[PDB]
Amino acid sequence: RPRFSFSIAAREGKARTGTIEMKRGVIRTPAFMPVGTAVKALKPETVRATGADIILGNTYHLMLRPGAERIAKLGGLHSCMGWDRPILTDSGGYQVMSLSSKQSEEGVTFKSHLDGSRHMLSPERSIEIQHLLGSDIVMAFDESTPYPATPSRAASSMERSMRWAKRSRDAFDSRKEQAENAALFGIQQGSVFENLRQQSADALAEIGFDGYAVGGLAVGEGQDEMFRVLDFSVPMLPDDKPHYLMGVGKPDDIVGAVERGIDMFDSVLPTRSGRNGQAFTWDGPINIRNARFSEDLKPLDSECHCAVCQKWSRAYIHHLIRAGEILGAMLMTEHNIAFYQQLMQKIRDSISEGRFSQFAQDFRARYFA
Amino acid sequence: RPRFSFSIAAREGKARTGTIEMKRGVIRTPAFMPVGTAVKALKPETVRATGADIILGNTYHLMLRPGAERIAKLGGLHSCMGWDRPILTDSGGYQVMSLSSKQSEEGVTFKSHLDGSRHMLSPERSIEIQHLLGSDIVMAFDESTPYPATPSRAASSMERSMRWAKRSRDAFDSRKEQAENAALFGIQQGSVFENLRQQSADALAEIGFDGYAVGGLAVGEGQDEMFRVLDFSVPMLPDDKPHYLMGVGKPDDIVGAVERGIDMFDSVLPTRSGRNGQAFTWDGPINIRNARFSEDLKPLDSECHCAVCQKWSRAYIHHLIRAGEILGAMLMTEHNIAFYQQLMQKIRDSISEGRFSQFAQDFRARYFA
Ligand SMILES: [Cl-]
Ligand SMILES: [Cl-]
Ligand SMILES: [Zn+2]
Ligand SMILES: [Zn+2]
Ligand SMILES: [Zn+2]
Ligand SMILES: [Zn+2]
Repeated sequence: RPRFSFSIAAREGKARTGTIEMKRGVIRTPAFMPVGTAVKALKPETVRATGADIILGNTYHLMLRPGAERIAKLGGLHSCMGWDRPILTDSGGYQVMSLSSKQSEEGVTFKSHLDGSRHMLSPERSIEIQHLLGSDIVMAFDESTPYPATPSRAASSMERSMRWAKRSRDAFDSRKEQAENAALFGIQQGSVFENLRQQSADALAEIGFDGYAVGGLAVGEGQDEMFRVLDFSVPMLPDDKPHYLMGVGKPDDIVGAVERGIDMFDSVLPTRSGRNGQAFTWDGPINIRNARFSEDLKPLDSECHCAVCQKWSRAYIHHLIRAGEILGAMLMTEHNIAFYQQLMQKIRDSISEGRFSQFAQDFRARYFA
Repeated sequence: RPRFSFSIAAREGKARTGTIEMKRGVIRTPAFMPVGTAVKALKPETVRATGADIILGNTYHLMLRPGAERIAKLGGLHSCMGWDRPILTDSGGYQVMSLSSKQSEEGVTFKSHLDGSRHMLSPERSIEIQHLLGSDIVMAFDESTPYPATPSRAASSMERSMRWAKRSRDAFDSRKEQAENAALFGIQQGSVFENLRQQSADALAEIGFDGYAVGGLAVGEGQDEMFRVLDFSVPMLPDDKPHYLMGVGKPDDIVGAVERGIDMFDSVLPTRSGRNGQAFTWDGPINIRNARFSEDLKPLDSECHCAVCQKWSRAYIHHLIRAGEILGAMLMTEHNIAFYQQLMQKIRDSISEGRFSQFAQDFRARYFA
């Protein structure tokens, strides 16, 4: 396979389906990428069985423990965790802002939320860390914008983000092994402001990336506003490269983003929700802890094809979750991730067959009944 | 298969190897029975893959939640948890003593360590609960003796235990479905006193059971004393029925019990140890959390055949355990249980080949090097 080749097989309105080929394998788009770090209750083989083509690794988590350099010594992340397919790594930027406890044009210095140890993160160091991890898709390091943001603050952060995007680009290109085997995604900023989004997009396309993420959404703006920003934002990005909506999200959010031209997704919802007792179903999410499931012999969802729905009842999982049993988290998570892959499969199939619009309508009618 | 048939294929000194046939399957003895309730981090298929022929279910845990009657309504325990092979259930007696917060000749009343709810447990009710669970091997309800115990207190508890053994026997026989499809084990008491152990054994054999457990050990007496009590105690039990040492134990303990004629074992060590970072190896247990394993690329054990040792390094598991990741507990537990099954297999093989004594010596030399 090549380093990176995105091919679009079918379109419907703004929606696209197709594939990304990478040395470690093929990714079907639109794609959901389970978070491979951050609950972590599945073996890689199990993650693959749900249908995942690629997983996401959190750079921030890994640079703290066991450490980027240690992971390289051990043979890199794929080898360490036993996942041999592509891995996309975030830049570490977001988590440094939210999970960590000083910013500059150079980058960011911070203390670990764990032992209070000090670290720097710059475009160059983030890119180097992702290299040491062995990541297949590398995210440019950027500066996040809080919602809500003033036009001035959004402009400045977006502008710094474009400068850092160029630094990320160059750092990645100067490392031969990384440039030849990995891909680099740029990230569009601009908050909710159309003009900033346009300048960001023009700047990113000028630099040139393998893929373009839409950053700054899913940060408390609401679905209406998110969709409104996607409406004008995605068409600004190059049409022939993948579009990646970071941190999204709920099933209905995913369906709408695809309708607006997004090809790639990640979210902690399926794994996080798993531990808290929330199972996704075609009839909407349920909380298995609810007393109404104590003697319910049906699977989590009536149509789901996952191994959990073939073998165990709501009644049993209700018990496992309420009793704090680890198996409970294992099964809720396997089912949730499987449900998400089945969602993406129905999206890809429906686009391929030119009936995605009808699928989106039928999906919502039932899901929100 | 029959209700219950214990057959001895080979002997070496006091050690025996052979099989128990039951309707739900065959059990190879000497046998280790993983605890299927109580960390609970494995799917049944995974437990079976480690080589387990039978698992143990904790009656006390299950009567509290989700409740014996609810389990029956749901289709019984095998169906609920997805394990279709034999299940042995304890009587609930021990846990009521230790985990719960009033005793009589009738039984015991107690309040749940959870919501402080009230419950009674008698020989009859314990037997009924195990029936409602659907258990294949049912333990008689008895009264535990604390270590250390006076001869008088040991005598009285043992005597009550024999009266309760007869009540357990009758309760079990009066339920047609249970008597025809399940087996009943009696439990020898007497503390460390030879004469009491003899009266207990005579009393149990007079009543008549499918198997005989040696109770009252592994309760703080030490290995020397335990072995000393097994020395005179096991030969008192009928030779043609299985001998079950409850709550044992460490690998070296198991090897010595078998040399003294025990056929069956259960212990929380492999599962409990798993969560705390202790892995069993042929060179002794290790604590994977230790800093010395942070960059150790070898499997948990160099010879182990389990899926964990085929796929993951100490270095990675060290990270999972230290980071509180659920996968860490899953892998340590799968390996520990697998190691225990490999131990029993080498015991059965060595007895079959008349070289168990040599195996016991070689095992200890290396394990305690
Ligand atoms: Cl990790
Ligand atoms: Cl359970
Ligand atoms: Zn981790
Ligand atoms: Zn499912
Ligand atoms: Zn339970
Ligand atoms: Zn192993």
